[PDB]
Amino acid sequence: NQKFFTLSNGNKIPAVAVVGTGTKWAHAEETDATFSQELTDIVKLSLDTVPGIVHIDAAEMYKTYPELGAALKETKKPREEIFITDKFSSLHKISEDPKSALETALNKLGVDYVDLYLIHSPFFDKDLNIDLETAWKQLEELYKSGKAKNIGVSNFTVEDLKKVLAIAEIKPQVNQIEFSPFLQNQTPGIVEFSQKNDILLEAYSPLGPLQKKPTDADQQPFYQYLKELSEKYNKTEAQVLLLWVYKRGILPVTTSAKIERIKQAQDIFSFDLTEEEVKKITDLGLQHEPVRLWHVDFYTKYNSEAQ
Repeated sequence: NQKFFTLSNGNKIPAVAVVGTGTKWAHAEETDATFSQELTDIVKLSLDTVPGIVHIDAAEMYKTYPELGAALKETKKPREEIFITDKFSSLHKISEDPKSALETALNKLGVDYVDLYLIHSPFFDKDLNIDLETAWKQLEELYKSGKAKNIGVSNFTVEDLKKVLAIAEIKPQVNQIEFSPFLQNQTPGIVEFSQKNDILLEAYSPLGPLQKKPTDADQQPFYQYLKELSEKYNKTEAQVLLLWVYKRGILPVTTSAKIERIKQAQDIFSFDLTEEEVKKITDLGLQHEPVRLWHVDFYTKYNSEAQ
C-alpha cells in the first residue's frame, strides 16, 4: 500500500516521486526548444497505468511544460490521483517572479493548481528584480489563494532556510536537495537541521550510486551489500536505495526512461528494511567520496562536509 509523508500543515504527499520531466530524448543539434514525444509518452503511460497517487516532479527551468501539459490533458488519470510538484526558476530567469511563473504554468498544463510549488535555488539570477524574501511572500499568496496547495524550496542551505523562517508567515514545508548514499549532506548539516525543524526533505538523484557502477563494484562493500539486500527481498538495487531514502525520513525523487522502473519505484512500499539494514547502508555509503551531480559550481566547496 502507498505511503505518504505528512507536512507541517497536515497535508499528505506521496512518499515517492516516480515521474520527472527534467530528462528527455530529442534528435537535434539544439535539444532546447525541441518537443520530446518520448517524454510526453512516458509521462502519459505512467499517469494511465501506475497505481495509486502518482507524484510528478516538474520545473520551469526544464522547459518541458508542453510535454507535461499534453500528457495531463490526454491522461485518463483523475486529477485527485496526481500530485504535481513545480518549481520557480530562480537560478536562470524565465519569468519575472513566482506569481507569474505559476500562472504561465497552470495555463500550459491545463490545471488549476499545483500540489507543491518550490523556489528552485537560493542563488537568484542577477537579472531578477525580486529577492528571496519577496519571492517567498509571493509563494505564501499562491498558497493562500489555493493555486499552490503546498510551498517550499530547493537546494537551500541552513542559512538560506533561516532567512526564509525569519520573515515567513507560512513556514516552508519542503526542501528538495540532492541526497544519496554518496551525498548525505548536500550542504553542511542540512539534513539534521531540516528534520528537526519539521521541513520535509526531498532527495533528488538518490540513485546517483547506480548511474554507472565502477568495474570493481563487486569488491566494494557498499555494492556487495546492496546486491545482498536485493537478493534477500527479491527487489532491484534501485528499489532498495529508494526505500532506504524513505527510511531516512526523506522523499526520493526519481525518474526513468522505462515504465518498468517507474512501476518498481512506485512499488517500494511492498517491502521494508530493518533498522540494522538502514544503518548499514548509511555507514557503507559514508565511506565513499562525495558524488555531486547538481549545483556543482556552487556546492563543490561543501564536499568536505557532505559525507
